[PDB]
Amino acid sequence: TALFTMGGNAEGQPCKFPFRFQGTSYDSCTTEGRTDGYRWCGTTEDYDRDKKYGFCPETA
Repeated sequence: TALFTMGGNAEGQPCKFPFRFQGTSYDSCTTEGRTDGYRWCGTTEDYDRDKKYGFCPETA
């Protein structure tokens, strides 16, 4: 699927790859920090700085 926020908080922006989080670069959906089942993506170059994200497809 393509990436949309759809639950996400990043002002309607689609996922940004590669996004930096925990000083580590991610080019795919992560589950770090979510114990609710959902997988998220950063929506900027650096998530650590910005703190705006989107949702990603679970079971991927």
